[PDB]
Amino acid sequence: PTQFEERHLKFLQQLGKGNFGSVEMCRYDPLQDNTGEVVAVKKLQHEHLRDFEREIEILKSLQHDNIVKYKGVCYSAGNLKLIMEYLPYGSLRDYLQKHKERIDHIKLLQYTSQICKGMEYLGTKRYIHRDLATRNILVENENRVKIGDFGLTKVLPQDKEYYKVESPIFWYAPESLTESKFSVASDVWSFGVVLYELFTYIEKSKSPPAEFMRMIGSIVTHLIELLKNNGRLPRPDGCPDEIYMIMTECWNNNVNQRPSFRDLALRVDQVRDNMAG
Ligand SMILES: C[C@@H]1CCN(C(=O)N2CC[C@@H](S(=O)(=O)c3ccccc3)C2)C[C@@H]1N(C)c1ncnc2[nH]ccc12
Repeated sequence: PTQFEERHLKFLQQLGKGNFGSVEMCRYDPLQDNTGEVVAVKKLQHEHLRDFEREIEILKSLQHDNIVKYKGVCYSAGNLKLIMEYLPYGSLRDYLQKHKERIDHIKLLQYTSQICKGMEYLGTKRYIHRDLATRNILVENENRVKIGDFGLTKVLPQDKEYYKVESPIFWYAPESLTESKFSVASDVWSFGVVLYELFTYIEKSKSPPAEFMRMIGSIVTHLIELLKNNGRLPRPDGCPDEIYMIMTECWNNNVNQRPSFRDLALRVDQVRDNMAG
């Protein structure tokens, strides 16, 4: 299993930077002749470290067609780097925004289903993702996506069905906003927002922050109040009613009335099969 000399990990370009960390595109190049393979490298910037070492083990334990591949780690005596496969097509968020004129609903629902299957899988390990958004989805090719970040992922406790813990508040279930509770259910609410993002094709004027801030008129509080009076993101221009209905069932205030991911992949596969024509 793959073992990495820090010394031969050559920085090529910056892929994402945050509050406490970053993702780089590096080439691992032991033969020093630039024929090494390109990888993605996650590092911390300024217990985070405990959380980072859990993340590594989570990603490692995942092996799935729609989850980004763990490659190994890279350390200094005694500046931890998590190594993953590099997917050159980049995030679905940017890829959708780019090729909207070549990506019909059939494609949209393919990605949607591959996202559910990945999430279904996470659930089999009681993993809660916590950050479901097009931002964190990668495109392997035109017909395949992978969930590409597990920064916030948690393992549920063995006797419980929720984990209590800047947050992307416009993607969050209300119980996440008010009780900091995270669950399969809250992953489902967020999935609904992913479905919303996909069918707006990332039109900046139609993003969850823009529409929610519009409907609002502490931002967080305003959001809680809005969600509680059944305010919701509108149906995207051109969205079929069955896709919007899946969204509104994901955004049910009651955790227990939200659909399962196995059910979501199913309905979504049947709606995609009914458009094939
Ligand atoms: C879309 C991907 C997931 C998201 N990622 C990103 O920008 N983030 C993940 C971590 C955070 S962070 O590092 O900014 C951060 C760290 C700590 C606290 C807070 C923030 C942002 C970009 C990735 N990307 C473009 C890639 N492109 C090609 N192949 C890839 N393989 C693996 C990733 C990847």
